[PDB]
Amino acid sequence: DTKVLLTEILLDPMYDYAATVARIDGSIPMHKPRTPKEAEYEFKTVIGRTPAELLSQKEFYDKIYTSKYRPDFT
Amino acid sequence: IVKQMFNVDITYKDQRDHTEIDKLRESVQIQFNFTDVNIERPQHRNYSQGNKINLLPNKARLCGLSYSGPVNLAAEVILTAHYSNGRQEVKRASIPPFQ
Repeated sequence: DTKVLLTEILLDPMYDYAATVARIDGSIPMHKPRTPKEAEYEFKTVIGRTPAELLSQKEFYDKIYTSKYRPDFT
Repeated sequence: IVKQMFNVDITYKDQRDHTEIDKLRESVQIQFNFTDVNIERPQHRNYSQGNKINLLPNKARLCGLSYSGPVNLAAEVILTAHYSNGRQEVKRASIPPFQ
């Protein structure tokens, strides 16, 4: 159940976009994960929920990572 | 094309005769059209049991998927039975939208 979720989300370009945004904001290490623990931490920070938590409910896009910079645009 | 060029009006021979009305009936006319057609943006499922999420083209390219959007159809079916007495019975059903 978790394997298919991980292979579907880790290859989602949305995941890469949110991951690079988090890397810019410094919420995740600038390098790609080298251990399963930090891969799970990156998934938690980028997706906003743990892989086990995602399989429980249905909402996915609500907890995706948001920038901490608060870039006043106008 | 779906709403105008794909209207169905076909009469089929009745194949059952294990009832008085069954012997009375010799044909049923199937008649339906499509009323609502709409194509959505490509979607995908992650959990295999979860909500459908937007499928981006890069994911479809990597996974060998199809950048295809769901087609939703709504139809109205009119079934007409014929008997050997000149009368006909009409059962009119409306099909809700389905993919």
